[PDB]
Amino acid sequence: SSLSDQLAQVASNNATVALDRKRRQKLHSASLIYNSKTAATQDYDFIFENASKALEELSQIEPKFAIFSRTLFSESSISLDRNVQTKEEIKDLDNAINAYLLLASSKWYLAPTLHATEWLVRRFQIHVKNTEMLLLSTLNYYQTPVF
Amino acid sequence: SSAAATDYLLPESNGYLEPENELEKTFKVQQSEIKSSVDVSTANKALDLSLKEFGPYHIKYAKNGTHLLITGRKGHVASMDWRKGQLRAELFLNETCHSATYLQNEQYFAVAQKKYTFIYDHEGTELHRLKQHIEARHLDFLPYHYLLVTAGETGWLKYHDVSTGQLVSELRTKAGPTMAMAQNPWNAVMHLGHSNGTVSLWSPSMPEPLVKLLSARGPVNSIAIDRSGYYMATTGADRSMKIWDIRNFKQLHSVESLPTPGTNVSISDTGLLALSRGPHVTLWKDALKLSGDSKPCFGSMGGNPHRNTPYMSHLFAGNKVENLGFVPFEDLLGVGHQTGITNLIVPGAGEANYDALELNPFETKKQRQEQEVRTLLNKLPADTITLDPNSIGSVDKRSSTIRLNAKDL
Amino acid sequence: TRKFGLVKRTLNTKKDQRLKKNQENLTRNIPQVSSALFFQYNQAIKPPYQVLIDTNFINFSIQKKVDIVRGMMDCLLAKCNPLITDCVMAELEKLGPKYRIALKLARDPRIKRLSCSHKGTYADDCLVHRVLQHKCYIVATNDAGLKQRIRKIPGIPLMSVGGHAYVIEKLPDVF
Amino acid sequence: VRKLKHHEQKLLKKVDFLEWKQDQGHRDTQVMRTYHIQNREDYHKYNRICGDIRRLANKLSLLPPTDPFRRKHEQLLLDKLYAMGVLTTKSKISDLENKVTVSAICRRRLPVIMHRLKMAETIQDAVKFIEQGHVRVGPNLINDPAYLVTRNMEDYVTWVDNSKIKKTLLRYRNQIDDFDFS
Amino acid sequence: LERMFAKPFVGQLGYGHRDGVYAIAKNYGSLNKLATGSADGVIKYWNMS
RNA sequence: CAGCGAAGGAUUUGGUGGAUUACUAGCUAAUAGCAAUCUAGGAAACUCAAAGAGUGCUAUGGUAUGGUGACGGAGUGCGCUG
Ligand SMILES: [Zn+2]
Repeated sequence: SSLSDQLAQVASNNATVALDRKRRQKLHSASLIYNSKTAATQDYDFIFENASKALEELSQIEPKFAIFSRTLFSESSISLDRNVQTKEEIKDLDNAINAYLLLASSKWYLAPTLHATEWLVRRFQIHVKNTEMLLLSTLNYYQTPVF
Repeated sequence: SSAAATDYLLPESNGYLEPENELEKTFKVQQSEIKSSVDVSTANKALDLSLKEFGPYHIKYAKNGTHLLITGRKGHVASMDWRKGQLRAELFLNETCHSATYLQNEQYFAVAQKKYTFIYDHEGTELHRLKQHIEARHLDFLPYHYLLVTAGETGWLKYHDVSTGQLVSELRTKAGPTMAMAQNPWNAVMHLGHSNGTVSLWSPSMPEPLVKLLSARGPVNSIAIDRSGYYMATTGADRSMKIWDIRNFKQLHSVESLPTPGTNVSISDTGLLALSRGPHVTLWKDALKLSGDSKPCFGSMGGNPHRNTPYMSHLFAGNKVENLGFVPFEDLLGVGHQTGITNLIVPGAGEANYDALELNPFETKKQRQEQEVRTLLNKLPADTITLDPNSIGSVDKRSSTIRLNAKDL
Repeated sequence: TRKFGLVKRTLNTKKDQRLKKNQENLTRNIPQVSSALFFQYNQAIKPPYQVLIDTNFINFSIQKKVDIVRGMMDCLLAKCNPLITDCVMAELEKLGPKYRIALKLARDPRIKRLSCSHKGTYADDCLVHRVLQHKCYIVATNDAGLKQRIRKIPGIPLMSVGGHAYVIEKLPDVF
Repeated sequence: VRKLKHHEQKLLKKVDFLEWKQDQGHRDTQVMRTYHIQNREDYHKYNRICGDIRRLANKLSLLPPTDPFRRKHEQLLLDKLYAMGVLTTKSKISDLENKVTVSAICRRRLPVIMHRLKMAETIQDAVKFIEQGHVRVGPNLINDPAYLVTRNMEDYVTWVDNSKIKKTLLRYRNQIDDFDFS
Repeated sequence: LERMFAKPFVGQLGYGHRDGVYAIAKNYGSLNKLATGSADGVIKYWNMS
């Protein structure tokens, strides 16, 4: 194989790491609520606090989201970076993300689940890391703007 | 005192690996075991390019570890961002290239071709063909002085100012072709190794070498200098690694009778010593120290704690490695060999806390532009290169040490 | 499946804008002739005249012993306002301490003075520009080059020290 | 590199990353962009020839004007440089410093005489055609563009037969014979 | 940079005097006021702003 | 249409494998070990770069917090202002 092929492989491996400001902007402007110019200027604290509000709304609708408030939506997860822990911690949080996605697959018609999984999109990069489970979970909604 | 209190403010910690048992030796720890034990970002930094058809690949990293410059022996020179997947020059110069280096950036690089040294821009267009630098085999850039230094099969050492464009110095080595070449990062003098077993320390002011050391017998295969400018490891072709004090010119260690001649040495920013003897790469920790208990051994005869066994080793079983280079601010060792590039996760092997206004691994396009203009503005003249850097504020070593009050005149 | 006529890419000095000689990557303006003018008459100027002096006119005035305002008055038979621009004054000051008499005869409260707004002290450029802008000025000069410039631009009367009094040429109402 | 400020233009003026003193105005680059030379070092292997003929013309000027060795060798050199068509006439030996040019020894190359006699229509397409292998000088095919010609062989620069662009121009002028297989 | 930035002349004030300035006095309480007198007996008070 | 004509026919293309020289096995410190181990012109764009110009943003240390028990707070006395 060729050098550009092997480098496309290392780009696909390092897809989520922000190695300068321009890649961080292009990578953090990928939101599910806001457009790119607002989404690039938002913080982690802002999107976390309104995603925690939306998870409280989603949890009082369906009470199986409270353990996701315990682990995936806690305040240690504001500073938890995805691509800094090993493969075993990665598989732990990726089956956490799979649990959240196949729990909240049914709830996709009501905006608290959009504002709640906004934080999985922007903190844990599940649109590019945990992407097969995201497509498979929301496959039903294909005539809808959320898909 | 206040400058030394900054070690609280230092963000990161250095890496390591520690045995935690007496059965668990450290040189028998495998690279797949490291890649399982460390995180996904570092495991993805440990790249491997299998480029089989062109020759053994001389490796080179930019001075922040952002860009990689490989040269095949046949013609294949590629400058790339090895940690994204972005290459920005892939040019096949069908004559035998030997070496390359970046100049002050990823934006220009100099390659040493069949005879002439060429200089290429960021995307690979040829900027310059140097009519001097007749047969280079070793290029190295002096970044604070903006000088491309060139040595090779001719017995000549040439310093070329990259900014003005002007050949600063031509010096007769007078000792045949230059077998090895390294730069002291401390004081920017060039240690060249000849076929006499002689290292000579050179400056572009004096047409004679500043110092001539008798390192080895036979020729001198490789030289590496610490970034503190204190120790120098030279491998000769007489199967002899030798650790040298640079400042006082004592010989610290003499590891004679290596099993096969060490073809490369390198010294990391945290003082590891990476020797390479063909298929084998072997790294020692704390080998550049004064005491005889820091002499690098290969085994500990009966479990002696006062024997510096290898910190880690690796075997490139197919091939013979071309050169070694540590990745600057990361825990990796990039070795270029016959079938391309391999990074090795060496945990003790990089400055965890860089300074971001000397040279920044996260630097942007605007920061590159302004830092280029600012370092160009504070470029040091080539005459200020002395054996010690602190000798350009002083008075003459003539001109009597007491100032004179005109009564005594 | 390579390409034919393959070359090594070098830089193009004719094309590359990264180098300096290739850093060079409509509304007309025809200024109307002045409404102060007939064909070459300058029908609009009327006494009290105002006269722009320069340095060799002052030097020739003192060398011929003519007063400035009285020489102007008995040349034109009208009331004159003489004007020293700051560049003419700069030129007289730069002439040194040999020309102290000329400088402190130009320092005269009867000689009013303009304020030129440009860099440098080239009085010929300043006088030519401010006279071809406005056409309400007499130019008193003795430079041959400035005399040729002024008498080539139309509608501008020219005064000059000739003999033992001032003469005036392109003013068609002197008697 | 940054289009420096004014205290910048003044503080360092001789800095120029693009064009140095020893580039000689990039005349090698300029003339190989003109006559479209494939690889590097052709310019300097012509410039060595120019320097050698001006050096030996200098030492033929050195020798006294009466000996037949000198006069036979300068007329022999002048006739050989006419015979390879570097010159256009057999004039003065002062033309062996005024008129020998690395330009003219590039003018005798095979793509540029092809553009000269309108066989191609640009020198780039000439190098296209002779890398694709269509032309010949006399019997033998020419593959490399570095084959410059002599004064006799500007008459037998012709394509090969079965060259299909020759067949397209024959069927353009509909003189296309096919008994001669092209 | 100092030897190229050395542009010390601010400007002359007014039109000067007629006969050369032989006396000057600043006032020690206001920043910009200046009195000057020449050889022909004229004195002037100046706003230096 | 005729003709050809077996649960279909034609064109184009991506990937991989085998040949493109005449087949004596991998590694290493090699008379042997190991192999589980050596060690004790044009078009497109969420494309990639190189530069230029303008605009936006409190863009705010004229010499940086009220305080290394060397300190702070309270009160008194001196000082200061009208
Ligand atoms: Zn003026």
